[PDB]
Amino acid sequence: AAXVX
Amino acid sequence: PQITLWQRPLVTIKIGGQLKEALLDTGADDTVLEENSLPGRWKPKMIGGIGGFIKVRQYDQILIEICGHKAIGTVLVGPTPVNIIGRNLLTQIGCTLNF
Amino acid sequence: PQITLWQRPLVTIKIGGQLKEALLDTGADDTVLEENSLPGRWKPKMIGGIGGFIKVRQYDQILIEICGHKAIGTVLVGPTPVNIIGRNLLTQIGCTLNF
Repeated sequence: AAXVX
Repeated sequence: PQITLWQRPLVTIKIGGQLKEALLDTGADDTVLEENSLPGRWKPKMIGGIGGFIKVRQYDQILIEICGHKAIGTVLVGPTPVNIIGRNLLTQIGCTLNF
Repeated sequence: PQITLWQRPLVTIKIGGQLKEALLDTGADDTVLEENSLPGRWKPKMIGGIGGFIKVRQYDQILIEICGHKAIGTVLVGPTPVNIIGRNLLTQIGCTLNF
């Protein structure tokens, strides 16, 4: 699984 | 093309007659788009990220045009702050990281 | 080098005398590493991702060796499932996306 900020 | 990372790598996607912007995410195994009106059957599913797990709906055999490049694959719809193009799709369009 | 996306883009990092593996994440504005023992002062901060917001500690002027490439920057430490190398760092090592 998956994007920071 | 070639994208440098000074700004977020945002690109135009066309999914089910709609135009959207999505982030090319090498940090994502999958492609998760925000709630959009997509036709077909979908199953319940859960994906984790940095604050937790969100439940999404999986749609298979979905056609997408990423920056004019067509690809078919799995697309997850749910409560994401951004439309994310993940690894399942990046491979289809021959996208690589260089340094 | 050139990384294709059939498998996660994992790379060796050396931070504060420790060796770790990190994911090159184009979908991340910042670099967030899991709790590791890092010296210096840090401030409280919060980052969002797909399930929410986690509080982290920011460390500035941190030296890191990403796949032998040295860079200095902001590094966030907290409860992340993976060590993430984000945009602040990727730019330093001249990393781009090609397709």
